[PDB]
Parts: sequence; C-alpha cells; structure tokens
Amino acid sequence: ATGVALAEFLQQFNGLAVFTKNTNIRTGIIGTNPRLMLGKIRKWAQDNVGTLFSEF
Amino acid sequence: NKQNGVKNILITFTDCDTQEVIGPISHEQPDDTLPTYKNCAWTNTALTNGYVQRSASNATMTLPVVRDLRVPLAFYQGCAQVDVQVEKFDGTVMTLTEGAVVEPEESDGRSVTMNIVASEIDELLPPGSL
Amino acid sequence: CNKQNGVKNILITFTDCDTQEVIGPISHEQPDDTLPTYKNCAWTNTALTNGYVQRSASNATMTLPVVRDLRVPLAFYQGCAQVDVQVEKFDGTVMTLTEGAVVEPEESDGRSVTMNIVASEIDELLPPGSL
Amino acid sequence: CNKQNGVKNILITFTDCDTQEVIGPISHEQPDDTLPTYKNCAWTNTALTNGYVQRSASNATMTLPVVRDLRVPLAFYQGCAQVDVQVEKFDGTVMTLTEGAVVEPEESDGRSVTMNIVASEIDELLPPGSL
Amino acid sequence: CNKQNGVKNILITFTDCDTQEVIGPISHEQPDDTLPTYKNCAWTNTALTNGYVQRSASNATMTLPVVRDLRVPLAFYQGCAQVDVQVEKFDGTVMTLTEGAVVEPEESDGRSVTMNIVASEIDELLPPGSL
Amino acid sequence: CNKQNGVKNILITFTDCDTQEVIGPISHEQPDDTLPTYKNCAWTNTALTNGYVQRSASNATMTLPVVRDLRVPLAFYQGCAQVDVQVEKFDGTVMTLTEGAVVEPEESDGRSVTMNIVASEIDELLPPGSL
Amino acid sequence: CNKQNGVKNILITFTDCDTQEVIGPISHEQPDDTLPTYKNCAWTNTALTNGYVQRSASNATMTLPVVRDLRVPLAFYQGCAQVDVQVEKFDGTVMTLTEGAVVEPEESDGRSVTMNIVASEIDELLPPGSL
Amino acid sequence: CNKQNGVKNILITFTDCDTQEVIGPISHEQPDDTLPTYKNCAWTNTALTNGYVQRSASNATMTLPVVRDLRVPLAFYQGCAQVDVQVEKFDGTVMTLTEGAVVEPEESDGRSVTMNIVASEIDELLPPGSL
Amino acid sequence: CNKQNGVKNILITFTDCDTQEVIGPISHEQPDDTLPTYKNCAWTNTALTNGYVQRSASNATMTLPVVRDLRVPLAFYQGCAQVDVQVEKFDGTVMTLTEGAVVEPEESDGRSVTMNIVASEIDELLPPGSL
Amino acid sequence: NKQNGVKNILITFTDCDTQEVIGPISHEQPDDTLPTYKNCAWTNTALTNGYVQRSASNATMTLPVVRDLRVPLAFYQGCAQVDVQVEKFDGTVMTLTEGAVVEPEESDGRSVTMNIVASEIDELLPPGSL
Amino acid sequence: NKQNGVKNILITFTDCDTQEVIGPISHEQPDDTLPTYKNCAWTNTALTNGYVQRSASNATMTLPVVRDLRVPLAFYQGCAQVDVQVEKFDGTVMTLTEGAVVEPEESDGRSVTMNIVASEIDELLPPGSL
Repeated sequence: ATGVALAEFLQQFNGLAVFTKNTNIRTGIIGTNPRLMLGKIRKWAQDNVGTLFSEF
Repeated sequence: NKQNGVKNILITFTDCDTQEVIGPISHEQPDDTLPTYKNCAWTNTALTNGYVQRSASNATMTLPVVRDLRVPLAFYQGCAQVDVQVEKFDGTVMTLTEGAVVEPEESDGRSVTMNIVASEIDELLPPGSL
Repeated sequence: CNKQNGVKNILITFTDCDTQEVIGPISHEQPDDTLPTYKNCAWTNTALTNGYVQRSASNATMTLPVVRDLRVPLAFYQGCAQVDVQVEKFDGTVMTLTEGAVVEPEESDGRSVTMNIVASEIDELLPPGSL
Repeated sequence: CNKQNGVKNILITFTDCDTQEVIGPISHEQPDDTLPTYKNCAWTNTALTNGYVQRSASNATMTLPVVRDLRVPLAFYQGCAQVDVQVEKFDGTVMTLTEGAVVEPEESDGRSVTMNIVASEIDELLPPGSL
Repeated sequence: CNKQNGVKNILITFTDCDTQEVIGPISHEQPDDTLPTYKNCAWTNTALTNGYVQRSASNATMTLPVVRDLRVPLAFYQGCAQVDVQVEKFDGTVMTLTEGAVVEPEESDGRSVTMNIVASEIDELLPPGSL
Repeated sequence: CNKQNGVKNILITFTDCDTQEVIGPISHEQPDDTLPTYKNCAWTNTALTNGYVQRSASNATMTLPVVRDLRVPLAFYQGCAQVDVQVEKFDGTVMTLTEGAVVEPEESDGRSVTMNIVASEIDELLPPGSL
Repeated sequence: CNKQNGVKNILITFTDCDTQEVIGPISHEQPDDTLPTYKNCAWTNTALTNGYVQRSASNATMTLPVVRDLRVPLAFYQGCAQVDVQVEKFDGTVMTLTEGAVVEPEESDGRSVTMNIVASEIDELLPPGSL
Repeated sequence: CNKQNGVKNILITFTDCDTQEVIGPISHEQPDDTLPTYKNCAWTNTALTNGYVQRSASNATMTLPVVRDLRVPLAFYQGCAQVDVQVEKFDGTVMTLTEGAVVEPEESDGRSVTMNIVASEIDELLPPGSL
Repeated sequence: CNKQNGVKNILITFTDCDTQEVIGPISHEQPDDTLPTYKNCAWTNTALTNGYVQRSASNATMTLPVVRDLRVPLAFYQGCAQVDVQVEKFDGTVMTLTEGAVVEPEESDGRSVTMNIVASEIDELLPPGSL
Repeated sequence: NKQNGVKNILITFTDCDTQEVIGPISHEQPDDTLPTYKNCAWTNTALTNGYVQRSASNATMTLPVVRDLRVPLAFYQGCAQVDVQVEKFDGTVMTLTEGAVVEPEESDGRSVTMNIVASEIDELLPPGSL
Repeated sequence: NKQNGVKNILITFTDCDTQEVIGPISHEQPDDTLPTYKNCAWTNTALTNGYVQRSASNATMTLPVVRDLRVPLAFYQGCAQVDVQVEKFDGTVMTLTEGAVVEPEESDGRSVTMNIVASEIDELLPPGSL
C-alpha cells in the first residue's frame, strides 16, 4: 500500500520541467530542481505519520 | 553560504470554486524585503513566576512576490489555496501545502504581499544538522 | 513595452441617485505617483487555530486618487452619486467596476480627491495569454 | 494661466448669537501653503457586505486655516460666534458656507487659527461650463 | 515694526492655597521658540447630524511654557499654588488670566516647565481698533 | 559659574527589602545627555467644567537615568531594593528623596538604567534667595 | 579590559518539549548592533496613592537577538523547545538562565531571530568586587 | 556649418494673468556660454526591481538663463507672469513652449535671471529629415 | 587591439511604446571622454554583521552618454521610448541590452544626452579565450 | 623594506548559481590607489565618559583591480564569492575567505573596485613579532 | 621654543581577548598633520539667552601614526586597549591611559588614524603655570 501511495504522489512529476545541478529556475517557468522535490517528498512523508509510516 | 536571500519561489494555485490547479509557477521578488517565517505551531504567553501558557496556533508566512500576468489577481488575495515553496541561498527550503491568505491588502496590481497560514511548515536544513 | 507599471486611461461615469442623470465616461488624470490599489476578492479571511481559516463575506474595494474635473461638482466625488470606474494599465490590464459607491469621503482641497470605492465585484482583463 | 491651484479671496462674517451683531465680511490671509479643505456631500456612507452600502445623514464640513484679524476678538474664531465663510479659488470655483459653527476648537497662539466649520450644506459655483 | 509675532512680557503671580501667601508678579522668559497658546471660548461644541451643534459648558485653557524662577519652588509650577498669569504680545494683545489652576503636571527637568492652566474666563485687550 | 543647566552629584543609597542590607550612598553618573525629571507637587488636579478643578492625592514621582555600578546587582535598580536618591544641580538646587521605590522597571542592557522613583514627597533646597 | 559594553559569549542549550532531546550548549552571535537586554527583579511594581507601591509577582525576562545556527531547526528558536541561555559580557558579568521559554514568537526571516525569554530567575555573576 | 552647438534666437512672450496684457515676443540674449536645457518626455520613470519601471505623470521642464530686458519688470521673470518661450538652435532645431510658469524663482542681481519653466508639453521641430 | 580601453560602436533601436513602431539600429557617437559604465550583477548585496550578506533583487543598469541624432526626437532619449542598445568595445567585448527603459532623465542641452538604461539582464561576449 | 604597495594579488571566484571554482588568478592595480584593509571585526561607538559600546561588525577590504578579460564582469560585482589574497612588498600577506561584494558600483569594464566583506582577515606579519 | 610638533609618541597595547600587554612602543607620524585634542570632559549646548546645558561627555584624541610591523593591524583598529603618551617640542606631555578606538577606518596597512576616547586626558604644562 505504501508503494502504491508513493507512486500516486510521485506521478505529478511526469513531464514536469526539471532544472538540474547546473543552474536554477528562472521566472515564469513551471519547472523545479532536486532540492524542492526532496522537500516536497519529505513533507508528504511527514504528513502520513500514523497511517503509513512510523513516527520517525 | 553566508548569503541571506531567496533563490526560487514556487507557488501552486488551487481555485476554491472550480477546483482547478495551476502551477507550480516560479515567481519574482518585488523589493528588498525577504519572506518571513514562523514554524512553531504554538503561540506562548507570559505568565507569572516564569510559567508560560501554551495555546494552539497556526504557522504563518509573509511572502511578498510579484504577481504573474497570466494569473488573476484574485488568486493572490484569498480566492485560491496556495502551495508555496521557497528555497534560500544557503540551501534551506521551506515547504508549505494547503495554505490560505488571511488578511489581503489593497494591492496596486503588480506587487502583492501574501499573508499565508498553514498547519505546519517544513524545513529542509541543508546537510549537517543537530 | 510590457515592463512599465502605471495607469494609462481612467474613465469615470457619474450617475445621479435622484434625477438619474448620466455623465461620462470622462477621462481623468492622476494627481501624483500613487497608483490605484485594488482588491478583487469578495471574501475577507481570518486567522484561526491550526491552519483553519474563516471565510466571511466582504466587498471588492478600490482606492482611486484622481484629479477632479472642473465640469463635475465636487459632491459627485464624495458619495452623492454612483461611479463606474474603468482603469487601464500600461501592460494591458483593465479593471472594470460598475455601480460602485464611495463609502468614506475624505476632506479634499478642491483639486485632488482620493476615492474609496466599494462594489460587488471587479472584472479583470488579463492581457492576452492566460493560465 | 488657468492651471493654478490656490485661494484668491477669503471672506468671513461673524454673527454673535447673544447680541445679534454682524461683523464683516472681512477679508483674511492664509498663514501657510495649506489650502482650505472641503467636504460637500451631506450624506456619509458605510461599507457593508457584498456591495451594499448603508446611507445615513451627516454634515457638510470644512477646514479653514487663516490668520486672525487684529480687530476681531480671538473668541470669535473658537466657537463663540456664528461664521459666514466664503472662499474663492484661482480657477474660479467659489465655496459658500452660511450659518456655520466651529465644533472642535484647538488652542491657538494668537496669529494663526484653524476652524473646523460645520454646516447643513455648502454651495459650489463651478466656473462656466458644467456637466 | 508693527508686523511681528512673539511675546513681550509674561507675569505670573503665585498664591499659596494653605498659608495665603502671595508672590509676584514676576517676569518670566520663554524657554524655546514655542509661544503660549490660547483657547478663549468658554463653550465647547459637538458635531451632530445635519448641521446641528450641541453646546455644553467648558473651560478657557492655556498652554504656557516658561523658564522657572530660581527664587520660586518648583511645586508652585505644578499645581500646588494659584497662578495669575498675564501675557503681552509684541503687536499689543494682552491676555489676562486670574485664579487659574494647573491641571495636568508633567515631569520637568528643573529649568523649563509647561503649564496647562484652566480658568473660568480669559480677557483679551485687543489693541486699539476693534470690530 | 552660574547659568549652567545640569546635574553635578547623584547619591543613591540602597536598602534591600529581603535581607535589610544598606549600601551607599554611592555616587553615580549620567548615561547620556538626558537630565532627571521631577514632579514635586504631591496633589494631582483634573479639569472640570467652568473653572472648577477636582483635587486628588497622588505621588511625587522621579525619573533618574543613571549608569549602574559594577559593584551593585542589577536587580537593585529594578524594584528589588529601596532607593534614597539625592541629586544636586549645577545651580545649587538640591532635591532630596527618601524611601523611594521603582515602580515600572524597564529592561536594561546592563549599563544604563532608567529608574522611575516614586516617593511620598520630594524636598527642594532652593539655592539662597527664596520667595 | 573594562569600560566596554557588549557581549563576548552567548551559550544556548535547546531541550525539545515532545522528544526530550538536549542540544548544546552552542555558541551564537549577534545579528546587529543591538545588545541583549535583561530584567532581573522578578517583581513588577505599580503606582498607588501617596508613594505606596503594590508588589505583584512577575518574571525575570530577557530579550536576546541571535543569529540562528544552521544545524538547529528554526522552530526551536520560536517556542517549540526550552532554552538554557547564558551570556557573558565584556566587563565580566555573566547572566545565567535555566528553564526559559520563548513567549511571543515574532516572525523571522530565517537568519536572525529575536528571543523574548521568560524564566523564574536570572542570576548575575557580578565580576569581582561587590557591595 | 551644421556642427555648431548653440542658440540663435530666444523669444519670450509675457502675459499677465490678472489683466490679460500681452508683452512680446521680445528677443533675448544669453548671459554666458551655458545653453538652455530641456526635458521633453512628460513621464518620469523610476527604477523598480528587475527591469520594471514606474511610469508616473510629470512635467516638461525647461531651464532658461537669459539676460533681463530693461523694459520688462523683474517680477515678470520670477513667477508673477506667464511666459511663452520659443528657442531656435543653430542647427535648425526649434523648441516651442506655451503657457509655462516659473516654478522656483531664484534671487537675481537685476541683469541675469535663470528661469525654471514648467509646461504641459514642449514641441520640437526636428530640422528637415526625420525618422 | 588589446590594451585599449574605449568604445568602437554604439547602436540603439527606438520603439515608441505608444503607437508601436521601430527605428534603427542607428549608430551613435560619444560626446566626451567618459566611457559607459556597467553593472551586470542583477542582485544588490548589503553588509550585514559577521560577514553576512543580504542578497536583494535589483536591476542590471547601464549609464550611456551619447550624442543625440538630429533625425530622432529628443523625447525618445528621455523615457518616451524603449531602447535596444548594443555596444562593442575596442578589445572585442560586446554588451547587448534589449527592452531598456530610461529611469531618471536629466536636463539636456539638445546635443548630448546621458542615458540611465535599466534592463532585467545585460549580455556579455567575452572575446575569444575564456575561463 | 621601507616600501608601501602590493606585489601579488590572487582572487578565486566561486559561483553561487552553478558552484564553479575559478582561480586563483593574478591581477594588476588599475591606478595608484592601494588596497585598503580593516581587520578588527568589531565596530566600536562613543558613549558618555569613556565607555564604548562594542557591536558586532565585519572585517572589510576595499580592493581595486583590473578585471581579467577571460572572466565575466558579473563575477566582480557580487554574483560570486571571492577568495582574495594580497601580499605587500614588506612581507605582509592578507588572506580572505568566503567573501562577498556588498555595494557594486557602475564600472566601465576595465577597473572594478571591490568592496569585499568577510568574517575575518588573517595577517602574516613578516618575521619578528610582538 | 616656538616649534609646533610632536617629539615622542608612546603607545601601549592590551589585547581584549588574551590580556597580553605590549609596549610602550615608540611611533612616527605618517604625514604633516598633528594630533588633535579635547581635554574638557563636559560638552556645553546653546540655550536661550546666554544659558548652556552641561552634559557629561568624553575626552577625545585623534592620533595619526605609522603602523609598526611587529604589531598586528587589528591592534590599531579597536581590538585592543591603548595607553598613549605624546610629548610636544615645547614640553607639553599628554597622558592617556585605558583608551579605546571608537570609529575604526579603512587603512592601507602603513598609516592609521586613531579616534581615541578616554575618561580624562592629563596635561603636564611645561614649567610656569597659571
């Protein structure tokens, strides 16, 4: 169930513009960079404490 | 990195009536005032003999941004839920989800100050912690 | 140049509440560099506990500092008549307001009047390219 | 030049209520560059929810900073007398106020006074060409 | 010149309310460029709806900043004694106040004091040429 | 030389209310150019209608900005100890205060402390030549 | 090396309220030129009639602006954890505080945080030479 | 020829706003080698953040140092009259101004005056061959 | 060649942002010995404490003194147009700027105009051989 | 050595949007002005009767150099970190790390006057000390 | 003797962190300007009608001296106490102890200008006084 739910949450990055280590996001683009993705994934994991994961 | 400032601001708009999602669109800082944070979801109060009363409260964010001309101005003044994501220069990332604008101000149509409220705001704490 | 912040045209239409006399739309000019300030959200929110927010009904307001026209009585700018304001910015944005009412008239010196206009809703034009 | 903001003439007439003696209309001089300030509309609005406006009766006020006349007692400028003030601007507009009263007299130094004059209505003259 | 704004003489007479000892009149000098400030009209007015005014009794007050005399105790300048203050301006105006009282004393540094004197009525000399 | 406005000596005697330990009189210094401010008249007046005044009892307060001594705890300057202040000005005036008590402690940075002393009465020595 | 005002060491120990994890004591640094501000006497006084004072129980507060450490979450600086702060000034004074709580978390920009620390008692080390 | 920076003619017409009397256009002479300066764009921008500008309405100023004529009162050059300037340069460029006003009169010795002229707009003639 | 600080070519393109035309790119000439001064870093820093820097967003400015072209109106050089400037130095460096905007126009004598161009970013060419 | 002036100047550029390290490259003086130092990281302030208020501040360094034609000008105006090291003719060597340019000024593309801020500046103090 | 100038300048350093005493080391002027003094410890202020408000103040000292290569530059810029004594050519001796540089200024590593503030400054007043 946790794998299926994580696949649900991560589906939003399909086709999304990604700006890698080289530079950052300019103005008006709908892209993202690995740090923001990691932060959002951490937020999603934290919000599911008590139903899927342990405390931490 | 000894450089205080923001590098990217991402906002996602969710209209409260039509349930349409737009974003995450990068945004632009209007002036020299940086976004201001408050993570502790409890508001304390001074009492006597050093005691303190802990009352439940909300996590806020004062985020001044430049509006995007492809987004209606009403979205920045409480007509849509916001999913804000701000990354500082020193690697810190503030993540906010399911926010709301509480006290909209009379804006001139270019720069808007967003008083956002969420249950809790995440911190990324660039490597090396505790 | 879509990089300029400011107003280009300001049209105001005065309607008398009693005689139903329509005057306008008369173009106007700014008294100083202070731009009109806007609020297109009809709901005023309030901070509550743990991210919850209370939605309460409110108005789409507009603060409009303009120079009065010598052909229109000053009382028309201070709540004795209806106003239908339409402001066009330099980048193509157009805010349309109809059936507004000046709620809090302020002491004016006969040249520059700051109008606090309250209406049911305000329409935005969003120069081409939306969402 | 028609493009001129200022005051050309200021006339004030004092009518003591106790003895019914009329003094004036004497001419007066400004103490500084602050122009007289008006509020003509006799109704005050209040903001309600979703475009509604509560309309209630109020006054027509006027703020008049001038220099006192050395032949007139200072008490006449601080609410012990009925004032009949009439002000003409450089652009031709004339403000006429009759049967006015000073409401909140602040203390003055004996040369420059500021009147908060209240009246039922104030008349606008609107130099030729109107509506 | 006949065109000058400023004070020329300030006399204050102190009467002790306990032992009935009278001191003065003693000339005083300004501590700064701020002139004594007057309110002569004994009635106060309150704005009402549509031009009406409510008249109620009030006081004739004065604000008087002076340099205290080193021969007079500081307590006499802060409401523990009667004051019979009298001020003459350069243009000929003379304001007379008798049996006054200091209402709200303030923390003085020991040299300059600011009196807020409240009395029943203030008399004006109104230099020759009146009404 | 006379005609100089400033403080010459400040003597403070501490008497803790817990252990009844007496320290002083220790001399002190000003932290900046602000001078101590005084209020000797033990009664406070309040304005009533038409000249009348209501006389009520109050204190003889005192504001004393000083530099704390490094041999005295900071808590002694913030209401944990009685103070017996005695300030002599350059012009010979001596204000003696006994059995004082700081009433409104304010956070201090560890060098400069502003003390709001309140006492039953303040004595003034009034340099020679009186009344 | 006296005659200098400022802090030399700032030590803060964080104790989590729900996990009970102890972190520190970590040294911190000022964000600007404003020095930490203290208040030792744990009783707040008040003014009464004729020099009487009412002693009401209060706290020994301490205002402390510091630059947050990047290894500690920002929420720890805004009231989600206890603090055991200890500050040493350049003149040898040391303020020791245990079991402190931040009362009014003010919004911070992510680098500089202003603490309003409240604790039962603050102890002064009082460099050698006392009373 | 062609490459010659300098003024060839300066015509000034004086109109008295009180009596509507017209004097001019009288040719004038430069006092030194400092040329008159211009500002044609009626909008004054302002540097906002990251390529944005704040277009607000403003004037089309003109600084014109000229030699006084002995047949025209000095007050006519210091704001007591309406000036219509028209300057032609050596290369054919003609600057036309109408209904200007001297905004900031600077003290002059009676022969050389500098005028800060403000007008709604200024016309440029652009010698033949343009765009 | 290298080791020759100067400017070789300056090209400006004018687009009137009222009626949407285009003029240029037109070569221009330097008025004096002063060279254009540049600022490519779109972020303006500030000195915080302990070696900290507050990066605040700003513009990429450009100061360009040029001799105006007699075929182009002067108002185009003072903010009533959009400029696409492009400059090449003697050492091969090329600065390209598009959608410029003059922010603070000053008085000009009609031949030499000092621009203050502001754009979101300025391009650099780095003559061959980099890093 | 009874001579005042700089002998070698070395700057290392570290980008902030890409983290590319360039240097340490040598540079040359643009004019007769010498690089100017301030080492004491505490700014004092006059108070009443000899007391002084020691407030935290920075160790600054003003450094005019001729920009290298192989480096973008933006790197000289605060869009990057600088690792500056200056050596004088008398043996003194000043070392600076993690520095940033505070107030960039409008430069002509040849001479840039850096206003560099840093936490601390280290002095080499040619042999023979105290 | 009628010769305006300094003959001896002695400075004693005392570090603000290690409490290490250095000096008194003689010094030399960098240029033709002389030290400027303010002995009176009270500052007057103009009031109305010939009155003056005496407020407590400091005794200042402006001392331009050549940096000594055996002493760190930070000791000349407020990181250490100074005990300065200056003797003029006419016998006047100014003694200042337990000073503190208040407004450090950017220096080139050779010449520094001290702004010294102390509680009092002594004067020796060559023989024959009052």
